[PDB]
Amino acid sequence: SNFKVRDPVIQERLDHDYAHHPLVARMNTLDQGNMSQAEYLVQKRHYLVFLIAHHYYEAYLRRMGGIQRRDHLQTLRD
Amino acid sequence: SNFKVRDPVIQERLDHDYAHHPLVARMNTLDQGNMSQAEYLVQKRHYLVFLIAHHYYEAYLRRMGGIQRRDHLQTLRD
Amino acid sequence: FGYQNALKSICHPRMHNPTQSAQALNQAFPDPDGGHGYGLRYEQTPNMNLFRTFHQYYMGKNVAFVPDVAQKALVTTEDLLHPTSHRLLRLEVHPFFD
Amino acid sequence: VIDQLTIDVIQETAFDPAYPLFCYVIEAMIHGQEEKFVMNMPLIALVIQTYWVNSGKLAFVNSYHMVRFICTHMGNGSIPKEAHGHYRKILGELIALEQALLKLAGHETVGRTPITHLVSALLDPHLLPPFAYHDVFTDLMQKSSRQPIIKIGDQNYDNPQNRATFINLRGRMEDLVNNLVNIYQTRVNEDHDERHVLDVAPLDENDYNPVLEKLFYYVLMPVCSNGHMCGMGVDYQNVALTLTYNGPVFADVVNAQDDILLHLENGTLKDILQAGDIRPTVDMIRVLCTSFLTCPFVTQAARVITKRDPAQSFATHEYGKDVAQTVLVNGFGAFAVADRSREAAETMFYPVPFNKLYADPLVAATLHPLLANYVTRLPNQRNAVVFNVPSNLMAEYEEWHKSPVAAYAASCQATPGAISAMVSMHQKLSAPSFICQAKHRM
Amino acid sequence: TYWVNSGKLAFVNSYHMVRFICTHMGNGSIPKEAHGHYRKILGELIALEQALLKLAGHETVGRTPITHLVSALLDPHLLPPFAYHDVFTDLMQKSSRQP
Amino acid sequence: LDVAPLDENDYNPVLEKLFYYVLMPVCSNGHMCGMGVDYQNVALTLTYN
Amino acid sequence: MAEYEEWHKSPVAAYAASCQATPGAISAMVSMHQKLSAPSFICQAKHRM
Amino acid sequence: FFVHPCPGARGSYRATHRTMVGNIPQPLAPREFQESRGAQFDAVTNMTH
Repeated sequence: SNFKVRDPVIQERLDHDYAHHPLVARMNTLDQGNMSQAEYLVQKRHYLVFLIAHHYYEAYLRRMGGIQRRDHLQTLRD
Repeated sequence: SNFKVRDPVIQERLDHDYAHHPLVARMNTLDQGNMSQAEYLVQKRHYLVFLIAHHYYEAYLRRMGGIQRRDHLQTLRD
Repeated sequence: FGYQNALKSICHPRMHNPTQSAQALNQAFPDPDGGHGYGLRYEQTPNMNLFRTFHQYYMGKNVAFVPDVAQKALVTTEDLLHPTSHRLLRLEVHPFFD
Repeated sequence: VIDQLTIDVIQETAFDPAYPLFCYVIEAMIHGQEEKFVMNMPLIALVIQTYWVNSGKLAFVNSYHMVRFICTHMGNGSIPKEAHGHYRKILGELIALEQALLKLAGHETVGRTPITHLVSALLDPHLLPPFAYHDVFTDLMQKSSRQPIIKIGDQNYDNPQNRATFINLRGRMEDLVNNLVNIYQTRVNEDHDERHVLDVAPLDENDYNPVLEKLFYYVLMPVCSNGHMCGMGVDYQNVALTLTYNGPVFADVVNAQDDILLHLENGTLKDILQAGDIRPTVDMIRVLCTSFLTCPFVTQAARVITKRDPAQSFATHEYGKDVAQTVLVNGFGAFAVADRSREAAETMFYPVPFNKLYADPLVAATLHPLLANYVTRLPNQRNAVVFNVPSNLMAEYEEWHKSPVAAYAASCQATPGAISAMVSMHQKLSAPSFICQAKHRM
Repeated sequence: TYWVNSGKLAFVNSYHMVRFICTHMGNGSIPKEAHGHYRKILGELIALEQALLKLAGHETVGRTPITHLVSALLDPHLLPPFAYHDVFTDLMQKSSRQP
Repeated sequence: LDVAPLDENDYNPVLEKLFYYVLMPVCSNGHMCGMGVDYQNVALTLTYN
Repeated sequence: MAEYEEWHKSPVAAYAASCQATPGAISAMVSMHQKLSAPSFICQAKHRM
Repeated sequence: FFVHPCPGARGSYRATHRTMVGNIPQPLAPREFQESRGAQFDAVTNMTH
């Protein structure tokens, strides 16, 4: 611990508790390589962090697209 | 851009999104002339600005006409 | 001894013309350096486009010109009368004119 | 009447990092007109109230014609009463400064010209207020013994017989509805550069007040803002394109009061109205849409050139008997625009530097990035006194305010004793001025 | 929730948070008494550099001005102690003092 | 090293220098220290919630 | 950090730890960052500093 | 000034410029002087706090 910061205390194994989720299949797409089983679950957790962040940002750009004319002005007729 | 001000960022093509409007047929009454297709849609947009302003001002003079005697005093009988 | 007493000579038109003061200033200093012509005179152009009055002067503008009058207004009182500043007192002659 | 509790309202608006730009756009479309303010009268009540409740500051400080209409009109609770008590203090003292100036210069007249025109420069009518909306020019051509050249670009202007060929007279909006189709075709077909037609509303002699407009622009404003203002050029064709080509302005089925953020597009009217918190109704922008019909075309810079006073005829040049100004047609003065929504600011307005108090690099760098690139290139010109105005606009060895007037406003406190210092500053250094001060023991 | 619970205000660490609170909002999100103490910080820092650009003057030695050479709060070879943008290459293109 | 690109209308290094060297060692009376951040350890407490 | 090869050189840090956090102490830091050179002594002698 | 101990076994004296008025120590420019020198910065600029 003389070269890294202390690791946080968070409950493990988010995959076994919820999913039912498409991005957890995307976690399995990451290959193991030379890393051990203890080293694999750490970097598989970091890869889940990247997928949640890319998901919510792509959803955010759809959210800030703003309301459009033709779809809104047609519904005002009713 | 050394002789004009910067053009504003506004969503294009108001005709294709709403109308259903009589003054958009009045936009087509403006003739093209020597202007190109890129130059025509700019000056057709400016001519829509003139029609909306003349429309709402003629509607405004009807609004500030004030309430009249005979039409109002007849409805007070009921 | 007020100003109402001294009003009988201050109001004379020898206090108010610069011509004989431009004569005596010219005869001592025979040829001045006519450079740095900022702020002297207006020049009119047919352009009513207030961008090309605004862009063209500021477009590629480098080292900027500080005139004589804007020089004097920032100097303090005892800083001006010190003898290391000639060309401020050389053109300070009399109060009304500049 | 003005105490330091109400300069602190006026001063702190001039130093706002977030001054609302939307209210600044309303000002551009009244352009000094009386009845076009009555058109937008309930709109600016929603502006002033939602700017006084959000922050402790008031709006529409900059121009004289907006402040006069908020005092005379809107006497009810349409705007907050605590905010109304600061507007009545402005004009109620600015009349009182004009009563004191009439008391020094006595009842006597030299020839036909009274002494009051010849002692104080604030009462001298050949001084013009630096922004003009009504037709001050032909008023001054008519009643001046001193010969008033007016240079509009290339051409001069000497006879009031020729007031129809240089100055185009508008009218109020009710009568001009018949000619209004041909007026629009002069905004497109004509080349507004090198036109020398000067579009200015007509003037009435009863409601006109020349001296009160000088005391606002030359005395009260450069003290309270400490000399941070610039002249603003606008092109109104670009401005009303944004208000009218909006969606819900053009839609019918939308009711009376259906506040705008329901009905939007990604246009600049989001980011102008996002930054101000103002939620007006759609039918109220429709009244601002009607302002475009009589919008005067382009802000023009006219130059007034008047001969010096008869106590001051002596000089060296042949031009030394002759002293000029600059007067903006159709423009107005501006504080520091917010750093928020600078990108939406560049699409509407552009900076032009003026007389001496109105060439300020902190304000003009906000408005256009080329001057912001100029001042940060070399910081010598950051000062308000040192900053270089184009010679196509002015030479500062001519105008009635030389350089050390602008040095005084930049270094004052906001004390009410400094308001009365500017009035005592505009004594005219002439020989028949000295008769007045030495009589009163000044 | 930090101005209501205790009478103090947060995000005072860095300059960029304080500049973004004042300029971007101007709003009724932050309480009005709590937002007035943020504007008085940026009201003061502008008034300091209006003083520092009067005493240093206007004249120049050569190409380099004298405002870069009278006080160390205006010499750009002193840098702010936290850089988040490309401050380093901005210095090298406008410098004779070899960095 | 990673930095964002800077805009000539955006930066003004006098105000950043009148903040960290003038107003902060006075008002805090010099109780300030530079803090290093582990950024992948910050968002791991946020996204893995 | 090296103290000797630096702009801020410890007697600056001793002033800030013993201020009173007064608006006169804000101005006592701005006039404390004054270049102790020869062409600043021209500028302090004009204004009688 | 300081002592530079690097060559061989003996030292030699070197120097760094102080670059500011604040880098003069407290026995030679005390706390009440820097306060009354920055309050003279106030009365010349006439800045508004």
